Amino acid sequence: PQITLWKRPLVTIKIGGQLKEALLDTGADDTVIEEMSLPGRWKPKMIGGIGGFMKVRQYDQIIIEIAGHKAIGTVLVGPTPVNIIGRNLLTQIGATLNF
Amino acid sequence: PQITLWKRPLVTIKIGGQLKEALLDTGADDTVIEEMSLPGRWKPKMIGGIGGFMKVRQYDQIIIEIAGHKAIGTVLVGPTPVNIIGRNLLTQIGATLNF
Ligand SMILES: CC(C)CN(C[C@@H](O)[C@H](Cc1ccccc1)NC(=O)O[C@H]1CCOC1)S(=O)(=O)c1ccc(N)cc1
Ligand SMILES: [Cl-]
Ligand SMILES: [Cl-]
Ligand SMILES: [Cl-]
Ligand code: NA
Repeated sequence: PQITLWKRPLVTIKIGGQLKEALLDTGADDTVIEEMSLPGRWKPKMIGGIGGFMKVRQYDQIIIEIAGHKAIGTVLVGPTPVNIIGRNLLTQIGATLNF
Repeated sequence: PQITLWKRPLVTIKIGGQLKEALLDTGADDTVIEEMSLPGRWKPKMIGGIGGFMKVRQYDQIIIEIAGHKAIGTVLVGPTPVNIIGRNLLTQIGATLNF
């Protein structure tokens, strides 16, 4: 698709068999999901945003579908205000910004 | 242009006579610039994201040139570590996210 930006660019994602809403965020280096169960071991990571830094759980090689496009990569889990799809997975679904 | 997302999507902007580097950010509702003076009236606002909230000054009807494209709208000013062009101005330059 071609998504305009008059409203938030919200899409459906599928992760761990569950459907969730997430924001396509070109200003986010990384993908961050609200609290949920994911398989495997996690690693620590600190990420920075508008309010400061915060700690998250880093899970690697997680299968995730984004607006129907399949991705497999790193998902951060933590107390984010909205689910965020960042550049690490936007590149995998072939997303570009155009003007 | 078409901008890929392997790297942060940074462009040059001109605001208040000043050249700055800014991130094209589909996850940001409004444009947020590092501390600088701007003309006219302002009112305070709180914006939220990763790490919590930041207090900003909201200036309306400000012109920015974004990669050569003029746009007018609200600009938030505060202690952001990165200048952010949000949806309110991305729409005006006809930016879309494509995949
Ligand atoms: C969290 C989203 C919903 C909203 N933010 C935009 C995001 O693109 C934000 C932009 C940013 C980059 C670097 C440092 C500081 C901020 N990146 C972000 O947090 O990257 C983290 C998440 C994972 O990867 C790393 S915002 O900055 O809070 C914000 C909120 C309101 C307005 N009006 C403007 C900006
Ligand atoms: Cl990844
Ligand atoms: Cl505006
Ligand atoms: Cl349009
Ligand atoms: Na004004």
